[PDB]
Amino acid sequence: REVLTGGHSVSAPQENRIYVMDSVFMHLTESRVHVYDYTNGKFLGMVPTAFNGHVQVSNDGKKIYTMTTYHERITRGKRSDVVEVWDADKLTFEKEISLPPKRVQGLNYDGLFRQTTDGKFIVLQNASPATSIGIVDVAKGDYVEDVTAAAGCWSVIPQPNRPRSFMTICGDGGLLTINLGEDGKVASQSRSKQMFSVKDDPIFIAPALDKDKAHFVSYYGNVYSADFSGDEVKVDGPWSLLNDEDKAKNWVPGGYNLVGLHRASGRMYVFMHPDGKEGTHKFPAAEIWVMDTKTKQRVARIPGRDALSMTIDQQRNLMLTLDGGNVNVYDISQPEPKLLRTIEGAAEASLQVQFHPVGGT
Amino acid sequence: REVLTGGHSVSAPQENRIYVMDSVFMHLTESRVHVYDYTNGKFLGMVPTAFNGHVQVSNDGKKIYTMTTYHERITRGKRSDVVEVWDADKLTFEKEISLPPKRVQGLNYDGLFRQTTDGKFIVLQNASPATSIGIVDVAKGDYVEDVTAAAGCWSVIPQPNRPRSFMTICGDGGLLTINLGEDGKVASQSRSKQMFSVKDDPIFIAPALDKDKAHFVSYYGNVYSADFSGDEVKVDGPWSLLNDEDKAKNWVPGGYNLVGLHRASGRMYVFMHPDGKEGTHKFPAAEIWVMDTKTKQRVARIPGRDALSMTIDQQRNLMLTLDGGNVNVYDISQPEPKLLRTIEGAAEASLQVQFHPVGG
Amino acid sequence: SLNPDLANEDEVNSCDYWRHCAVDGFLCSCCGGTTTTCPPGSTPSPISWIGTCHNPHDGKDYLISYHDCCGKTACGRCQCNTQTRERPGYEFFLHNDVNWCMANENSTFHCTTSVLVGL
Amino acid sequence: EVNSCDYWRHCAVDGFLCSCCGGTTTTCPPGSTPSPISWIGTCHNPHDGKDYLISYHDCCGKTACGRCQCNTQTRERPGYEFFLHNDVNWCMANENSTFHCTTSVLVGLA
Ligand SMILES: *NC(=O)Cc1c[nH]c2ccccc12
Ligand SMILES: *NC(=O)Cc1c[nH]c2ccccc12
Repeated sequence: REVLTGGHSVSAPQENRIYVMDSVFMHLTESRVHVYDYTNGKFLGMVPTAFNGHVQVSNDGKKIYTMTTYHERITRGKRSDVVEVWDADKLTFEKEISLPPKRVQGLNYDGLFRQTTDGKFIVLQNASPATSIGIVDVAKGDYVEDVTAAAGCWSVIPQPNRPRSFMTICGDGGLLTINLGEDGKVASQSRSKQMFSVKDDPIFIAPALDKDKAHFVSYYGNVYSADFSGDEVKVDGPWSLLNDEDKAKNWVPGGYNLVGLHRASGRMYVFMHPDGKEGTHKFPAAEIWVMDTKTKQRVARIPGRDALSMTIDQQRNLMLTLDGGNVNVYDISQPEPKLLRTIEGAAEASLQVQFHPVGGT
Repeated sequence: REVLTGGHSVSAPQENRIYVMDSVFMHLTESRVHVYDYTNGKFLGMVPTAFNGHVQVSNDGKKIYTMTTYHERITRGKRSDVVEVWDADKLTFEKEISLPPKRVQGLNYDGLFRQTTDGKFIVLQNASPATSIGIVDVAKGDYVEDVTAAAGCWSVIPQPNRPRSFMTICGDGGLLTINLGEDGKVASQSRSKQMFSVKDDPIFIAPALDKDKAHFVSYYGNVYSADFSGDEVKVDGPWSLLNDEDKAKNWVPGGYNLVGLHRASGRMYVFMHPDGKEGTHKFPAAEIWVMDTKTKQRVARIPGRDALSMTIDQQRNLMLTLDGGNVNVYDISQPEPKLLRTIEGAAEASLQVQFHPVGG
Repeated sequence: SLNPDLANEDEVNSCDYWRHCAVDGFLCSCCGGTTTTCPPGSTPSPISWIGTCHNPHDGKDYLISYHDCCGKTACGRCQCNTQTRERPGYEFFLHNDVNWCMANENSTFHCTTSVLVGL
Repeated sequence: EVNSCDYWRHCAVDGFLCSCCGGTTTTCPPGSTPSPISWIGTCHNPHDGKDYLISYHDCCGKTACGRCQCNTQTRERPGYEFFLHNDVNWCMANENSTFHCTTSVLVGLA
């Protein structure tokens, strides 16, 4: 009467999909991506990603890129660091791209595995432990070469106003900007003035990213900016997230992918907690604060639901938050976010959720 | 000042060690063996076993053997089924032995991965899905024989009174006995008469193993035996584990590695539950029953603690039980088991625990 | 009774659904597939354990093939361990404590289901 | 005491304590391999009131220990001050980079 068949595509359309990167830290060699429908909490499929996988979706929405490490015998044998290209709709493996055996192994901050605005190059963090940035040419299926200029820096912030430019945060407290040629090699670079004091006011690496500028929050609740609208980056800050009452209660930010920006309104979203002190920078959110980056005023505060990471969708005006296991879906079309639902048990140990891209040209 | 060092041996004597095979079914590609000290519940170390690993300790207590499956890219690429030899004290990998790509992938019943009494040969179950038994020469590090005579049979019961003999349960309800030569190739074989009715009274594969015979329990609570004191196995049964009262509440056996024999006393240990009916053969134990196999009568019963699998240490008079996550340690020196301790969170999903061999 | 795709998903995704009577594993219908379709990127097994289950909705007995979907890591959802008429490995095709992905190109176990063969 | 995340030496551990994994604060469990590199912390000793440099070497080449998970962050900083950072695998340069557990090696007075 019936026959079990494969070859099927994901049941829900792309615009319903989100990707929860489950590190499965307790069994980190079997990390995976869980694909969910955010409109109803339905589990749609998954992509296996071996040891401490990282993931992103191609800007054009057609493919899922993963980055992982294999060994011939898992805990022994030769190492293979790879990027893999998977079909988004069929959730099937297509191509492996070999990397040098130094891709970053670590928690899933967005900035460790990114791509150029034009989608032609994947841009990833290496640590051997010496740091450099890796460039992969997606079309060719090749690793280009190490961006050695980035030694002593960390993470990738693409510039959405340029086709193949990105920045990284360096140990001098400034930003290094890299502009790639059509072959994925470094064509030019520049270094900003010092944005923040590494010793006195360290920033979280997660950017609140606009089309031509990026904002960063600090361990002490200050905000810094890198404006890349002109030929070289202009830096500024601090301004404080905190009013007098806030300061009196020692409110500070905490989390991993802990900020987001809604570009059309300029609202910045930040996970915050009271009783801040040395060691609290990764504490779950007591609250989410919504700041107007133009007026430098807070415009809303809502319960944080112990969230640790978030992501923003500009095309649907949404924020997702994530506490390690459960994903909260918020409507952010008005200053006060509205909670639509929570997807329970999306992951065992995820610090990163991302939307399937819609539009964005 | 301090320096981090490696190369250390397990901190407790062999005689204290137990091996909890964690399938980690929720993440079955990262299965592993957890090593504990049964005397105090201390975690001593572990051996990684990739996808659905199986494990045993060498009879001489020197080495740990694992059986597992790798692929070049885990979920794609070329398959490698292997046996691995590990040092028992350093918990380090020593040798890989290539197997044909048909080693049994399934839950951890003892009988799927065993060894000859003399320890010179590893004897393992294959399924392609056609079944056969594979023989690995430990010294040579080679797969040396493939017992197609065993097609349609399942699991390996070693004969403790011979150096290189074992039995398997076949689709006719009898036993095939294989005697290996000193080269690991089949030296001879024999087939018993039918022991049990496959359709009418199926047995659990787990033996309650004596030096010269093995007992088996059935889905309906009967007991069968295979006596190998001679060259030809003599079979008998059934007798019933149940008296009339027992039958009134439909007590039957249930679990996985569900029975055990204390050889010095002939006491047989069996996990049991009430309200038995079709489909309850893997239910957790409501009770453990202690049966005198000489008189064919129960002598004691105790709470089962939801246990599913057990193992016995003969020389210290110990029984371990395991409910999937926790290990209970019982003193069985007297007919009524005494609960000594429970080791909580010994595994996420384990159906098999084994003691370090001490008997040489 | 015979057409899970027309049923409430809560019903088909339950280990007590009548056709799942010898399932040991994660139901594929909870894993982005349906009762008769592997989740995207996982491959049906060409072999399976089999058995019959009673349908109390129409009072008839049906032959079921418990095929797996394979080549992806464990789905983890809707784990069942039901055992009606299940028998040990000496009646191998009735046995559910083995990986029925075992002869696939990649034998990693993803999820299991219950395919309706006939009366 | 040493198997508790609040033990003073463990002030920047993000991982599983090796002392709960068949090892000790300064020995890897059997069959796991020390990392030659590590993040470092400065931790306060509540007994003598002095601050001490701790080197958070990992033990590597076996799958996750899964016991005594800690995530303490005293003086921890992001990857732009890389050797103070603990959200990366300090097994990353080992022959086999699989992460097993984290140690808390006392170097000396800050
Ligand atoms: N029905 C299945 O194939 C699922 C299953 C049940 N037991 C095991 C053991 C190993 C692999 C897959 C398994
Ligand atoms: N640093 C450690 O000892 C453990 C740890 C914490 N986070 C990660 C991520 C990847 C690998 C190891 C990790």
